[PDB]
Amino acid sequence: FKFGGXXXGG
Repeated sequence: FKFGGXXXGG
């Protein structure tokens, strides 16, 4: 996952 302030793990 990814959003405007980061993420990871898909």
